Amino acid sequence: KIKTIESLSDLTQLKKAYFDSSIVPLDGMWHFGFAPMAKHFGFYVNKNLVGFCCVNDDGYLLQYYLQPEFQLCSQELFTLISQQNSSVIGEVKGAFVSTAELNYQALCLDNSATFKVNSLMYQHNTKLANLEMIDMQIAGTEQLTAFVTFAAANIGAPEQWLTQYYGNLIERKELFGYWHKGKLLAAGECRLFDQYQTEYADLGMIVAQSNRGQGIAKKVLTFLTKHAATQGLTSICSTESNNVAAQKAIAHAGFTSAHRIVQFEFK
Amino acid sequence: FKIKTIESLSDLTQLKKAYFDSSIVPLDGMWHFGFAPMAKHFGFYVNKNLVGFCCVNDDGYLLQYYLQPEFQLCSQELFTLISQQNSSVIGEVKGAFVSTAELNYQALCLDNSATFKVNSLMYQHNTKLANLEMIDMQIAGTEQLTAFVTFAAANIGAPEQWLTQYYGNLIERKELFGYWHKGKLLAAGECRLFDQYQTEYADLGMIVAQSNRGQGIAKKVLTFLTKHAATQGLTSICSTESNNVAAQKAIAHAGFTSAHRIVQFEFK
Ligand SMILES: [Cl-]
Ligand SMILES: [Cl-]
Ligand SMILES: [Cl-]
Repeated sequence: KIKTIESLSDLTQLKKAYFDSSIVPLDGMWHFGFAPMAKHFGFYVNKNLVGFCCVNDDGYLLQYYLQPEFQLCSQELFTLISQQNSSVIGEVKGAFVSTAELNYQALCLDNSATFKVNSLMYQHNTKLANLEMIDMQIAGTEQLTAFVTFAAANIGAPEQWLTQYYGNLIERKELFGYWHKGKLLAAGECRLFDQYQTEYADLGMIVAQSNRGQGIAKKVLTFLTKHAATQGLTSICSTESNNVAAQKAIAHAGFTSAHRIVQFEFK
Repeated sequence: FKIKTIESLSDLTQLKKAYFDSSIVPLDGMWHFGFAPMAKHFGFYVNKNLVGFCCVNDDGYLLQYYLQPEFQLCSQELFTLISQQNSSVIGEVKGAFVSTAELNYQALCLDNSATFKVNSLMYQHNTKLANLEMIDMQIAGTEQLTAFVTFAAANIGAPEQWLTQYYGNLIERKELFGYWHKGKLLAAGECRLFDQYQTEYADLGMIVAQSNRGQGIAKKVLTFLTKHAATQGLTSICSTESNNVAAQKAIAHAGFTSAHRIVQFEFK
């Protein structure tokens, strides 16, 4: 039986177990930004909560997890949900899952019609990295407006949102700037996980549109990678499948990618 | 006086600190630490030394103005030039927001404005309130962010993406609280610290579920939030809009008084 989950505090043990089973650390924006906003549902076997999933506003699953002993029942359940058969979850179009979420992926594969790759998940290898070095500085409170103006002009995110997002990163000391003669040439993020994945750092960059192709992005990832290493964290990052320039920089910053976020549609 | 645009707010560290030191009471957190740092900033230069500044928001309204204290006469000349739209660099300014606690900036607005209206009331807490039943609020944890976001989105219409960041950050700062019943939020309370200038105060906010108005809840929330501030050694302040009669009533019942106002002035 399936119920809407009132309080996400009921899922504590099962979430930890879900993340533990991942082959690699999962993408922070997907699983710590979007997933928590999504509607959750608990799977209850005889009044004990033994699983959950969550479905976004567009009608896409983002997570699914049943306690490891319910194989044949797991298959039937997933097929039910994926085939619109739950009065209580309703119309589910599809799923987003990575190649690091084996069980969830497996069931997606069995019950989906088509797919596309959403993004690449990378991890850092020390051996894969004499590149020229830059210095970046920790963003201070007073620099907030300059970072917001920068990000807005270069990725088009909304200012009000960026003000809060970067406000928070500045408090966490996770935002960095590459400055040249008074202007920002890049913003870098070295983001820590508050839970489950506390031994990793998730990296992001924006390079000024006026200075693409100068190899800035790769120097930024190198810097952020070292800043992560000095805190004892291993670096990961991700990017969209059609973002060729990001993929280039990342690979030249010594990252490799054996993982993908895929978007499946149900039959 | 040369007016110059200012990119790095670092250039204004000292001038800003004097601006705030000069205030009669602590100023509103959302106005002065949320909005003002997002606004466009200009500096006032005597002979290539930076001796004052102002900031103009997106709508064309001044939010802050300050000249080193010894420029009384030039200050008036300056403000008038800027208010009658003759500043090449600053451009067309429509008006100003200013409180009754910023005496110098207010004076100049008074001198140069055509019309006005009140925007909000600023209150502070006199330890002459209330043996009265006190509610228990629970500090928000990460797990409850979405419930808070949904609660605020439904009750005040702010956007969810924005709320997710604003509330995520409050949760990390331990400034957000919830008043719960049967798994649902009856109200949300904020007890916010200031990182600089006003570190002896806590700035409070609340949202009462629209399904539970007129049941005394906001008063009780404010009372909790004041006590939580007091355990941190902080004095409580808050503000609300001039049309928010329910808020004003709860605030004044929670033992707060108001000698101050934020006013919106329109320029002649
Ligand atoms: Cl630094
Ligand atoms: Cl109570
Ligand atoms: Cl209760």
